[PDB]
Amino acid sequence: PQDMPPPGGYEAVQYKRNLPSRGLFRPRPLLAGAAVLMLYGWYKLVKGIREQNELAREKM
Amino acid sequence: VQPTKFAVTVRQSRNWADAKQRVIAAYRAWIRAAPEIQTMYSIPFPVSHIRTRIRQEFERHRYVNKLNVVDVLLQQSNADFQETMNFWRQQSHVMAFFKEEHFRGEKRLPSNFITGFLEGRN
Amino acid sequence: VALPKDAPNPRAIPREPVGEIKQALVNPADKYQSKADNLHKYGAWLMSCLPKYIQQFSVWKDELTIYICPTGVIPVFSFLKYNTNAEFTQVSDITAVDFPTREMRFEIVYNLLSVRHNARIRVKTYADEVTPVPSITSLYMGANWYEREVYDMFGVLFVGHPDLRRIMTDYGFEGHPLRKDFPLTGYTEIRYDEEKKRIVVEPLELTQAFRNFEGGSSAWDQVGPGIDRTPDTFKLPTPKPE
Amino acid sequence: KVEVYERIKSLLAGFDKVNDPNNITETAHFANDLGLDSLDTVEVVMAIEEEFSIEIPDKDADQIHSVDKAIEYILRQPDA
Amino acid sequence: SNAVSITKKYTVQSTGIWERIRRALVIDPNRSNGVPLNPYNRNPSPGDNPPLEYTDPVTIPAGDIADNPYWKRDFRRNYPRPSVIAQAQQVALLSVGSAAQPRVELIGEEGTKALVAAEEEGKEKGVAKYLEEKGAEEAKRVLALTGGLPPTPSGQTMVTGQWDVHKYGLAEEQSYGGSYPCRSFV
Amino acid sequence: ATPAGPPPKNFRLPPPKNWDEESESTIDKVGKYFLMTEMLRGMYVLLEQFFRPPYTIYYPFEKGPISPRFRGEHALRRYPSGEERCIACKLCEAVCPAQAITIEAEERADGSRRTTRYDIDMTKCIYCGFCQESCPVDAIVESPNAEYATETREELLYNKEKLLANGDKWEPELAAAIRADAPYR
Amino acid sequence: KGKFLVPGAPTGLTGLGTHPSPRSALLYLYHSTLEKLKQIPEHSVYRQSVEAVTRHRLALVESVVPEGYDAWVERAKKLLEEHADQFDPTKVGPEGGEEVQGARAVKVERDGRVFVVSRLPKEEDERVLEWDGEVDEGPELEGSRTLEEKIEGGLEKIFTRRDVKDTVGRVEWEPEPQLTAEQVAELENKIGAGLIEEVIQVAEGELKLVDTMVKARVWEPLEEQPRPGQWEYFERKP
Ligand SMILES: *P(=O)(O)OCC(C)(C)[C@H](O)C(=O)NCCC(=O)NCCSC(=O)CCCCCCCCCCCCC
Ligand code: SF4
Ligand code: SF4
Repeated sequence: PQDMPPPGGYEAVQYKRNLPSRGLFRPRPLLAGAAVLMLYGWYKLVKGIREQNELAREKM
Repeated sequence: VQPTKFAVTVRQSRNWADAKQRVIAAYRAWIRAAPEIQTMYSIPFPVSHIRTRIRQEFERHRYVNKLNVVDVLLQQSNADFQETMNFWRQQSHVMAFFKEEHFRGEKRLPSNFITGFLEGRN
Repeated sequence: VALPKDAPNPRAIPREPVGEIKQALVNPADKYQSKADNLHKYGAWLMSCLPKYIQQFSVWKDELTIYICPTGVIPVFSFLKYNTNAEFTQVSDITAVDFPTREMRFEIVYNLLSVRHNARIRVKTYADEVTPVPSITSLYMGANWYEREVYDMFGVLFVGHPDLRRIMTDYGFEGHPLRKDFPLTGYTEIRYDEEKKRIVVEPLELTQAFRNFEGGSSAWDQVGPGIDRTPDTFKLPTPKPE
Repeated sequence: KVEVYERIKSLLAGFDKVNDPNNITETAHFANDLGLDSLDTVEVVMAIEEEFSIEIPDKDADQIHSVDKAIEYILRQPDA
Repeated sequence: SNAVSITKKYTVQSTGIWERIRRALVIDPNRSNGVPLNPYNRNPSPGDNPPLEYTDPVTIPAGDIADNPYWKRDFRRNYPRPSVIAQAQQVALLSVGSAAQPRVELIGEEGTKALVAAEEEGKEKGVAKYLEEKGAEEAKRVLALTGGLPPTPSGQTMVTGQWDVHKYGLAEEQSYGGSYPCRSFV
Repeated sequence: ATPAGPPPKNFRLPPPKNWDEESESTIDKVGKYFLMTEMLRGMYVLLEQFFRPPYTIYYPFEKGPISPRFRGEHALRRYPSGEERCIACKLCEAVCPAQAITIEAEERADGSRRTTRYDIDMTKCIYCGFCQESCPVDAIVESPNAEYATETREELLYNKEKLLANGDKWEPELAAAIRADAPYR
Repeated sequence: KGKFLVPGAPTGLTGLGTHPSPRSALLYLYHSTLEKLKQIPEHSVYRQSVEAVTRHRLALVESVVPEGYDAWVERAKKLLEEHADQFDPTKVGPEGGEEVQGARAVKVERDGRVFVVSRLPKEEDERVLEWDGEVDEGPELEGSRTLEEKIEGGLEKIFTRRDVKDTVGRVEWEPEPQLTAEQVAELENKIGAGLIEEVIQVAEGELKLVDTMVKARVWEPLEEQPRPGQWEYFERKP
């Protein structure tokens, strides 16, 4: 015979746009995530510099 | 003019008086441009030698007595002039116009019957 | 390899057998007779509206051709551009054909498109070596390069064209290659010369000459005269008997 | 002026298309007196344009047909 | 949803711990990697397709041995000649009508000469002169041929059964929706 | 622009929306701008490809796929007895779109119709298969070979000796390719 | 809200914006066409064809009336008579005057019907406009000037230009009511030739066409007969 489609017909294939949204790129959790790192970092930086400042007192 | 540097809109000549002005205008632009043509394509000839070629080109068509044919020759002259003054031609194109720079010479036809016959149709 | 669970082998599905295939005989010209009358009527109306310039029209299958004298090029294309029943607002193509047996050897062919009416029209005029044609650049911007191509290949002047120069051939090229009398390989050829240290034009010389098998054309005509398909609304009446 | 004429002789006498030198005058014509055809005249005005380093318009060039006409024309032009 | 299942897309899949890793990290787990499967893709090679299986098909009207004379299916030699109308022919078509619709009776004698009169008149005076002598009524008659209004150019699609324009309309499904400046026309 | 008839339903776009009327919150709008969300998403796509198998094959140790129809280097073929298949019909010389074939022929010493010259200019040939389609005896064929680049252009002017040697070397491929595709020819 | 289309709003076809007063523009164009066709003979089919299409489309444009048109027309007609010097082109020019900061308006006559063309200052941001859009003609010529350069500097404009606030003797032109968006769609559904903006474009082109046809006299005998064999191809003899 000849190259023919299957008797049922080939199943439908994906062609419509599929770029689904994901939570890893929504800005609201990203903004919350960035704020926490900055807040945590400044908490550690206040404690760090205050300690460093006390070390200069002892050294002097 | 408007489309590109030396672009001349195609127009018919109204009469023989109109045509003669264009022909003299075309010759004037050509021999005026001869100094620039030399230095622009680094032609190994003097402007005198180049300007002689311009006159001979205009003299091949000196005997034309038909107005429509003149319009065709005028359009060709403008097209050649534009593609020369714009650096669209290359040195190979302009140099090929000088018949002396072919390695078989410029006298590319036999002088008389017996020279062509002895060499074999030129 | 790791296969997909729901993607079975598409070659492994047996195909239903095929037996006695039957295909009807179709004349492809028959489907255009539905509009044959309308195309003649449109051509006739154009001739009535512009009788000073339209010499004839022809209808082949769904293609309407209009034949005009060179002087009417601007008026005719203005009408085809701006008339409410002719909104051929695009120039699909402009080209030329050479017919040395004709006194006006050059046939100029314009193909137009009307998106509004979903229609096409052909306009033919004629020209010579020394007889120009009006440029339609003032009506169609797209026409600019098409007319340069016609001028480059055929040597036809378009009066009113801005910047009519060569578009395809080399600078300083001599001749118009689409003329029937212009030979296939032309007159000259180039090479690099090691003395001049540059490219040089020289007379053409072929290591193997072109072999033209045109003489093998059939000694018998193979197509025939064809079939007349003029509609009845454009054929003359006939006298009844007695 | 007179300085222009002495420069005018410097090119017309050097021109190889003159019928006979010393035929130049203060009012000689290229065609009638000097035997110059159309294009030889076009070339002479172009040589004068080079000497005074001033471009000459085509209409003005058509007006120039005599040695005096050129001498008058160059004086009117500011550049020289 | 837009996506088809990765389990139906003819590409190498991940397995075991690596499929769970893939479904946990990628942007869309239904997206294939474009690697074709070796047992299914070009298997067998076309050079090992059994030659005896393929059959060169013949349609029985064109390929019968009994009832197909060539001249009945010789559609090349039945090509339509171009139908040409000059200014003389249209004047005749205006003066005496057509074979589908005549203008006068034209019955036998005195009509054959009357018909040829409409031909030589068409040759001598073109369409313009003919109309000018006859006047505005003839002009209305030319438009009366097309039903009063001037005709419209024929369309180039016959999907609806008649030659017409294609009726472009917005598709009920916009692929970009409205978030982008591109509209789907059906 | 639009087709004749009434305007397509809803062809006219609604009027533009002002900044005030945009249906998207400021925090989301400011966040995407400063965080470059869509650029981060595009970068994440590359990492997904970074861990997918590459498509590269290691040529010349591995080769890409070709079909029995593949059009490569020309060859002249024999019968199983060793007689030349070519009978100088000149069908391939006539059909050749590039005029790449030159043939001369007379009667052979035994009176057989055979060629004396069979040249193919491989620098004129467009590799279209028309000669192979026109040959009534399967004499001229294109081999699957494509790896025959040469140092000089003269090496690409094939005469009858070069072509018959090519057929002798490539015959089992030539027969296999003919075997697979002859049903479709 | 969406009752009236917004002038300048994109239609969908790039560079084709929504028309400011589309119904009156069509009336202006159609009437201008019929008047311009009166210089063509009556036996020209070209004239007979354009008339049929235009008078038919004209009838349809008149078939759609903006709400409150009758109320507007009485006052607008009443306004022309009492202030004719304000709108006559022979006095203020075809553009309505040299004042762009102000509103201009000119009465015009076509095909036995009268139209008023109006021009308005472009709505521009106040942060960027200088002197409320008044045209900058450079500075005045100070110093020691000849009379000639003074006249070349438009000194006579001092005696004829009007301050933009100066509206003592003149009146405010009131615009015609507009067709609604519903009315525009149903009208162009009647014409069946695309969007109202495209239909106006076709009317503008058709108006332009008449001048070419008259200058070419396309209704007279064939200009050049086809010489024998001009249109002979390779057709076999039947
Ligand atoms: P004078 O009386 O001597 O002559 C005046 C004219 C020439 C008008 C004749 O008397 C005359 O009647 N001629 C008949 C009509 C005529 O003039 N024909 C038109 C000819 S135009 C023409 O020949 C254009 C050629 C231009 C060629 C220029 C040089 C070639 C290009 C390359 C330049 C060098 C390389 C860069
Ligand atoms: S190769 Fe084949 S087609 Fe060509 S001459 Fe030989 S037999 Fe004829
Ligand atoms: S492959 Fe095509 S071009 Fe090459 S020799 Fe055969 S017919 Fe000629």
